[PDB]
Amino acid sequence: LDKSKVINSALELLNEVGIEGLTTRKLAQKLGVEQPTLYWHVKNKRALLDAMAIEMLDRHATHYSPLERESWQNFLRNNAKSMRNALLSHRDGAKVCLGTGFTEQQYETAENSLAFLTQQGFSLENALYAMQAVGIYTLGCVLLDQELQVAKEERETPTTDSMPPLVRQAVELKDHQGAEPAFLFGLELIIAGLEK
Amino acid sequence: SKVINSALELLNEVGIEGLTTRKLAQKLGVEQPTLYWHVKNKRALLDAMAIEMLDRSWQNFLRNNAKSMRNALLSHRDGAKVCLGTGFTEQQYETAENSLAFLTQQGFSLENALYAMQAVGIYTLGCVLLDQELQVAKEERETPTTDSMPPLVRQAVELKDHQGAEPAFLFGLELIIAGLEKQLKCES
Ligand SMILES: CCOc1nc(NC)nc(NC(=O)NS(=O)(=O)c2ccccc2C(=O)OC)n1
Ligand SMILES: CCOc1nc(NC)nc(NC(=O)NS(=O)(=O)c2ccccc2C(=O)OC)n1
Repeated sequence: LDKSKVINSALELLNEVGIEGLTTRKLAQKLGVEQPTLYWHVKNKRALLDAMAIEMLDRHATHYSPLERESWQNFLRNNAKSMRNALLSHRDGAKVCLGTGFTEQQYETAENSLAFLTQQGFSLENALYAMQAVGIYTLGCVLLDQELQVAKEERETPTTDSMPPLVRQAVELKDHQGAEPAFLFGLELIIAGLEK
Repeated sequence: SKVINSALELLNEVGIEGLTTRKLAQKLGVEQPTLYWHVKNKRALLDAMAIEMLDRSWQNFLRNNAKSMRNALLSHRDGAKVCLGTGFTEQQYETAENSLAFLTQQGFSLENALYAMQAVGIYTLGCVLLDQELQVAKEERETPTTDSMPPLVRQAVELKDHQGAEPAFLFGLELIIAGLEKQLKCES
């Protein structure tokens, strides 16, 4: 068994049953092998999520060097949008990818993101803090979105006379404008802050 | 109310995924049916815990709200996961209107009041989710050896593992507040 098959199968299985439902019983069933073969090539669930995480992110990343022109603003801006699509590409993607940024498998990506940023003048400390901020905001909005959809089912439909006025004008607004304008609004905030 | 204080300590004992109304009653003593009168399901339970956690110059308003949210979510296990997406639940109508009210007072459009509060909120929440996740996961993951890291990684990881989290949080926090000063000063 090659690592590649193990992980593509784990992803198909992630869509089917979710991060919580991802057992070694089921992954083996899918790969058509006995479980000791699987424990031969993956230990704990955490090693599996780490490899899924970088595959997920890899699929959505451009495999070119940057343009040579590019500004740090655009580089952060596409990085953010690329990450968003990766997180939205699979059930529970955000839950998978949280905390993977400085695992072994993203040492390559992180070195290149740090390099570019210092390339364009960021001290090492501002690059770290810039990437992390942009990283977690993106992952956060995707988590929040998942939740609002799952939660609206488990709570009584709300009455719009019981709201105060500004809160009504506001509920309606979020509902109507959807998910993405919020995300891009925050991403533009962080980048403007960075211009300094 | 003592319903809730109880629920809070069951959280720290057993974490959000072990928190069930079965286990709450079993621990309260009462039977299930006495408890539904207080709390209908696991969601409403969470909704009621969330205000308990959070209760207990426009720039400085956003900053203190932020720091205050953070302290609340860090006070209890999976605090961040309890509170996510509770901002416009019934129990928070009062807090919200207030913040929306005061923010429009100072020449924020309501539309930007909303995207202001909500950006600061999901970033603060996310920092705490992140912190809470790195703790659990360092149990499950091999010691990273620094000679297997590339150079700029080594620097960044040394730094992080020395300066802690608050700096990272406050820095991002300032990039938002700073970017809002620059959004208000590009409309009026
Ligand atoms: C050594 C402590 O510093 C540390 N260690 C780890 N893992 C050991 N992970 C992080 N950060 C993140 O994983 N952040 S993240 O928002 O959730 C993210 C997810 C996916 C891809 C990138 C990021 C990201 O933005 O990476 C900055 N930080
Ligand atoms: C029109 C539905 O929109 C909607 N509805 C709900 N509940 C119905 N909650 C949200 N947002 C959040 O809960 N965001 S939050 O980051 O997790 C947060 C947590 C705790 C306290 C505040 C916030 C926050 O900053 O609220 C602005 N949004």
